[PDB]
Amino acid sequence: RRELKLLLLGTGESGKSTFIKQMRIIHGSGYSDEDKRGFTKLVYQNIFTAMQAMIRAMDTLKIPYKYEHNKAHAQLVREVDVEKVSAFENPYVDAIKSLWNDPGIQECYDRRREYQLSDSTKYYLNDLDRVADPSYLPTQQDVLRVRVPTTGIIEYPFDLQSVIFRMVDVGGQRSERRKWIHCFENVTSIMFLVALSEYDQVLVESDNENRMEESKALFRTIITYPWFQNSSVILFLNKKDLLEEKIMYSHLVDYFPEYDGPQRDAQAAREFILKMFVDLNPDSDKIIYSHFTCATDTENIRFVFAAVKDTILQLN
Amino acid sequence: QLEPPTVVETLRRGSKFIKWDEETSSRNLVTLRVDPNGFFLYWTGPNMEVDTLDISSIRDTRTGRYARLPKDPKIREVLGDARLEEKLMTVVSGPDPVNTVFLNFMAVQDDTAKVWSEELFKLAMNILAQNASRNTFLRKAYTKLKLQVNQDGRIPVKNILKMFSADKKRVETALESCGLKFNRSESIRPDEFSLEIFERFLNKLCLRPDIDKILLEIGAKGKPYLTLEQLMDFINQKQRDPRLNEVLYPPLRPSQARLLIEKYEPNQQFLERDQMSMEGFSRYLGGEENGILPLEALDLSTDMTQPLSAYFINSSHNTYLTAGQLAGTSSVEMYRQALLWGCRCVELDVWKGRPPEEEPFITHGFTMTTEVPLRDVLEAIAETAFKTSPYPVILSFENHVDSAKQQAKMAEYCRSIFGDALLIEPLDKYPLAPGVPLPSPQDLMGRILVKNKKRSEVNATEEMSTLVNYIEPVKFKSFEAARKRNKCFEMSSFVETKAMEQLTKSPMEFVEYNKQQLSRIYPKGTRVDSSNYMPQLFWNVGCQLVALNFQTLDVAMQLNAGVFEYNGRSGYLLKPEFMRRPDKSFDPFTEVIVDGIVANALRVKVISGQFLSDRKVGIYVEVDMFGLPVDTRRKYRTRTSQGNSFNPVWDEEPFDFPKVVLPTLASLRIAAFEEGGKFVGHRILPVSAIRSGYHYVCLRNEANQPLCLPALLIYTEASDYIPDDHQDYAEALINPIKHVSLMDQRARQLAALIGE
Ligand SMILES: Nc1nc2c(ncn2[C@@H]2O[C@H](COP(=O)(O)OP(=O)(O)O)[C@@H](O)[C@H]2O)c(=O)[nH]1
Ligand code: ALF
Ligand SMILES: [Ca+2]
Ligand SMILES: [Mg+2]
Repeated sequence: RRELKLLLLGTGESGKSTFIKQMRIIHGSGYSDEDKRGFTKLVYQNIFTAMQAMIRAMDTLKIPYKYEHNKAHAQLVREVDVEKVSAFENPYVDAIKSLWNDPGIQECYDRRREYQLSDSTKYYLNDLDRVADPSYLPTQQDVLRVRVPTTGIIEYPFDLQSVIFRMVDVGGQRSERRKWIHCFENVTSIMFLVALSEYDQVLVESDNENRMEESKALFRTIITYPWFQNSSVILFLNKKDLLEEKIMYSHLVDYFPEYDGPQRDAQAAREFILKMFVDLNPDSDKIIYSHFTCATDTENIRFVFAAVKDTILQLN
Repeated sequence: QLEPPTVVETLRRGSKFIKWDEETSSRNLVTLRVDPNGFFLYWTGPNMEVDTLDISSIRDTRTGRYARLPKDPKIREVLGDARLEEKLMTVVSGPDPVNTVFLNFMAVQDDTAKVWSEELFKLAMNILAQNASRNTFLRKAYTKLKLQVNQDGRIPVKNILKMFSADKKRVETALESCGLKFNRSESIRPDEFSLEIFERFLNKLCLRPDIDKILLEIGAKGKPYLTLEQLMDFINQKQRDPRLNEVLYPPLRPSQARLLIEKYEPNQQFLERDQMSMEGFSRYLGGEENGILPLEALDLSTDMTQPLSAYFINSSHNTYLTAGQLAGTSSVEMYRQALLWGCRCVELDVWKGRPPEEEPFITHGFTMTTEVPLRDVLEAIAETAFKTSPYPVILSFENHVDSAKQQAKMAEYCRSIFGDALLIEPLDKYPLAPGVPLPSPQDLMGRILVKNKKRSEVNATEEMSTLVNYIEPVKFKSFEAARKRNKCFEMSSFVETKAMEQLTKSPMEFVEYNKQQLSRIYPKGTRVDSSNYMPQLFWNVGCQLVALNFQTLDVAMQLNAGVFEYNGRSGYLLKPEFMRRPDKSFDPFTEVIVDGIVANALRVKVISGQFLSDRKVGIYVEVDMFGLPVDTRRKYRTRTSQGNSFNPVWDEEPFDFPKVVLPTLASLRIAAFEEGGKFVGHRILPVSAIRSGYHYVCLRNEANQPLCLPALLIYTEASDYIPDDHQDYAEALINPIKHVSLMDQRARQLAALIGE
């Protein structure tokens, strides 16, 4: 049977791996109760990582703890080695709950833009009671929200009716992109992911450069490559839900001053970003199929990828 | 949970034993101690001379039943059934399985031997101890000099001369320079022999122009110091593995760079200004953070839940033999030695016992080799099978014995000796059916799996065949037939030359076969002096049980012992993704990179060495790589050194391996030799885990035990591979802003000129 090779490319934390999980939920084998227990440890670790990042940011940004007793909690949690975490019990549950409740930590969370903090932090920290439960089993959304940095090159085959899609997940960080050339043979289509929410953030690997600036530059570069002369280019503008939230208080004008549209409007902002990516490429002549996505939303990706399936098969 | 080697207070303060011997029947009361760092087991014997055993040279410790008993009636008279034997302790040390020295002790106090036996074993098999920093090995050398003292408690100067016997005139000058005693006939007070003064002695002994060259390379022309930023940038740029993710393996922050200076910088003036001097920098190079390998590679960090066919398994051929095939001893000890060393597959050639006893015994094909009883071997296997590794052990029977009665005996022996550990019926999750994969090493932890025929070798009975399940040997028809049947529990063995045939003619079918089922390989009969074939040949086509003669430590076995040290000496190494996946397929003979597999490039420059020989002789170093045929090179070699063996420096061009197609299968071998060919030491390093930058490579002996003094300084660059023509594209992916920014500027500059 026909086999077509798609690449999931994008800068770090754009959602590439989260898309793969939706493919597994929708087209693949999905997640049994057994598979979900495999993520319990990863969820615990994500929480410890996130709070440690915020505890460090209290020092970096000089934010005082509102309540005195949280200093002792902060010192308890900061000392933990996240790699050896396999359980979420007291005193760590109460410590993290008490810290998350602190107005100082909340102000530090509000300024998460100024340091590196994963985007599933609020999702998990508001749901501590459920996770702290001794008989806790991760839900499917919990598994989609989890953060596990991808490294190298992993090919996932998916059996759809008319075709088998061999989708290649890769790491988005700068060092990872040196490896990308080893998955460029016989590519049918590129699926490029972009975090819409990253417009006001800076890179982990370079804390002086804009995240969207990289994503834009990477995309406009990659589509002009010899390997992709006869390849379709799907563009997923991901994390549209986080854009809706951020655009209310973080102004796109302040990071991309060529934006002349109104403030607090997600549609106007996302459409400007789509424009930055696709418009005016002297080297590129090929049609680009954009979609606005939220990779953690299964029903969105089911609809979106049904359209992308039809588009790819049509051309090949 | 890899804790460093801890010496409990009992072993520090010491315990009373009586050291006895079977050869000379000598008896001496001694006090056993182990130094705080856990380098040496040491005792004071006749008169007052201090004896030391290097703990890294220990292969096993034994007590109770397994302790060697005193058969001599004279010794036994001084000692005395159950309680007397209960406080015996036998220490087994040696440079290899065949050449083992046995040291026997018996405690005066009750249940003392049990503690000392167990605690020594933990220190001996400690992973951090064997992979210690360069500095730690120099501290070990220091510790030796301080333990081996004369009868009046002082450190004799001749022991220092013996330790560095190459250039003894320079040794005297270095000792004179520190204000220490330097005449051969005199001795030094321990009080006066500080570790700081030992370090100062080593610095005046070996001049280090190579370390000066490196400081000048790292932006320090005003050389005596090095700033925090320079250090941090050096560590992040030169010493870092560029293949690693910036998130999973974050770069060094300035706060961490400070902690390194606090640790290593001796001079207070440089410390308070946040700088590092040559002495601080030279310390860091051989320090705990700047090892050539990461701890993950040495740790048991591999996925152990994949099917059994998805791993390279450490395997022995005719384990019982200590020397040649035709003539020599058959030893029960060899089974202990193999299994302690991480072997997970051992061979037993069982034969028919004679009328009076009718006890099955092990020996070679009725040759001029001695015999050992089967009962003793099985008992030795149970004793050692899961001592250094919890993962399953396969018993490869070459069953002769053509009598039902002796067949039922040996099956009964297996049942009673192994108990629950013996796997006799299949697991619930993995029935013996078509389409069912082989169970994982995880699923078979602490299990003995028998491999014997059912229904040249002799036929089986109801008792011996019923123990066989997941590892049933069958005559190999073809890869077509194996694929047609679809049975993972069937396996076949291949003699070397038949395995070579299938390798050259049907390499890809072989890799596909080894995804589902097992293949064992053994040497041909021609190798009568117990020579070994290069095991890499068949690992390249996925063969799991590549059996070798452990008694012979040629390059083949050196490689085998080297690669199986990794993954926590478990005895199982996980094969490359593409050699395990059923939906993938590549040619083992590719001269070109495979799509989906990230290739690598390696740069190895040999800078210098230290304390490589105990005499003045020229030294050269071989740099080889093992892996797929395309990845394998082994002509690289340094120029023989100038006659210097204390601190020879090589002004050498780098040894390039520009295209490593399958790096996860590639092992770099660094090996030092004296002029004439004498072996000094070596090291096997997995290409996928090796770090970039300047690193010390502490050398090992043929059996992979760490040598203390010999060591090399090497510069390495292990990167992800980029073809020539496609290099400009790579730079743009890594840093697209710079490129797109340039293009957008060019267009912006053409704005007026285009007009319209
Ligand atoms: N809110 C939200 N979170 C997302 C979305 N897509 C991914 N994430 C989360 O962002 C993090 C990064 O996702 P991941 O797929 O690992 O990024 P990759 O490095 O590009 O593979 C994970 O914690 C995801 O759960 C999205 O559309 N909306
Ligand atoms: F690009 Al990533 F985890 F940062 F797959
Ligand atoms: Ca045999
Ligand atoms: Mg990912």
